[PDB]
Amino acid sequence: LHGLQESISLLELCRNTNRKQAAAKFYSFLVLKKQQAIELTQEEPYSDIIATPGPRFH
Amino acid sequence: GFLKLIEIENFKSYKGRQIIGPFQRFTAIIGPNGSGKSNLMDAISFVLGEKTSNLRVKTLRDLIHGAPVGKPAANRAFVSMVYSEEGAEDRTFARVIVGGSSEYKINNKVVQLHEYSEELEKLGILIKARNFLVFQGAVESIAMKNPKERTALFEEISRSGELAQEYDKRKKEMVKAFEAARKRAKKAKQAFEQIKKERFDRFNACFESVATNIDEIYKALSRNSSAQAFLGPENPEEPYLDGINYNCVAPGKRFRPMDNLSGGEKTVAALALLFAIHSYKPAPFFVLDQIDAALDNTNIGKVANYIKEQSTCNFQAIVISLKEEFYTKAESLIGVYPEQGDCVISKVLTFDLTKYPDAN
Ligand SMILES: Nc1ncnc2c1ncn2[C@@H]1O[C@H](COP(=O)(O)OP(=O)(O)OP(O)(O)=S)[C@@H](O)[C@H]1O
Ligand SMILES: [Mg+2]
Repeated sequence: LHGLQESISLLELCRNTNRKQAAAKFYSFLVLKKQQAIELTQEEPYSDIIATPGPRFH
Repeated sequence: GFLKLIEIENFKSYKGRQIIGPFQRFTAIIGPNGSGKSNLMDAISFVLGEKTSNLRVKTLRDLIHGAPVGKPAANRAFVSMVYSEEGAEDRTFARVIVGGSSEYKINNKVVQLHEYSEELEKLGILIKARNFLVFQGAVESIAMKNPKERTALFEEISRSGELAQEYDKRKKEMVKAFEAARKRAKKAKQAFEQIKKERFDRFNACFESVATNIDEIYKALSRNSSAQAFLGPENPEEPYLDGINYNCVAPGKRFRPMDNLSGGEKTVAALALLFAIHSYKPAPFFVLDQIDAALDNTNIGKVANYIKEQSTCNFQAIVISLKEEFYTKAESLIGVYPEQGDCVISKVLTFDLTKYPDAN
């Protein structure tokens, strides 16, 4: 989140990572949306997931 | 074949219309606790025809999003699944809540629950046995079960118990039981033995299959060919009286009952017993709610790898998991997240794991 601060690509944050590091980033999108710190969008299944800053700011 | 995808509208915490999946051979549902991971398993078994009593609500309308607040979001909620099979084209099963009624469809051909079921029944899906699912905490409930509890566990699934008390009333009729009395005592024997076999067979139709598979399963879970499991009854004549002992040899260890194993070993045998139960009349897909909560650091990878292998061989694996060690062996993640509302609002994201390399 801290480094993450305008929109964000999950598949770019996961450029060059392994499974455990990419699953970690994904799982963190869930918690950040939960914590309102972001909104997010996904066009179709298994497409890039896209985060714009959320009602509880950076 | 496999559950290709899930479509839901206003079911429990899932507000609005959403697509869930599509699913692959090994898919893991993850998300923060309490965001509606289990509810997704409810939606599956709802659409496979589960009784309102076994979906954690009192009345059918309580399944509709917002009923816990008195504010149901609609009069109409539904779940549908696309079942995919090699050589066949996709078929669609859907269950709809309309006011107080359930309405069922197959490719929009409306049917009654009976016809809905027997079509799912020929795909390998028994809403009566619930062969397609494993409820949160099942493993550790198994791991603690004693031989008489184990017998009871086989009796209910095999339907052995339904005849268990018409057996008790005719054994009671025989303990109490000048030549007109010899001939009625002959009807007692016939009436009892007839029930002794009905129950015997129901129990054994089920228990005998689980007993021959448990060993090969215990070997695969262990990832060691020096493992052995044994399941047999204390009453081979009348198994449904005494208990079911359960003997195992853990790798590099001594032969002993399952109860005396260490916690880490107990759970592994409990999984073996579990998979051997679902080895009897098996479902095309297998749904596990947080099976990995029991697991510890050692064996977490061992069952993750056993499921990863069974997903490409024996059944589709749809697993709810809370431990990155287990769910990062999946092909894909369905991440559940919550929105803020009067009640909880669930929504899913889909992540491909195959695009990245395994860990060092
Ligand atoms: N008809 C409904 N409308 C809205 N919310 C509901 C409805 N039915 C149940 N819920 C809520 O769904 C929320 C999530 O329930 P579950 O899916 O069982 O949670 P969970 O993710 O499995 O939690 P764990 O097992 O503790 S990690 C619950 O808190 C319910 O209050
Ligand atoms: Mg749950």
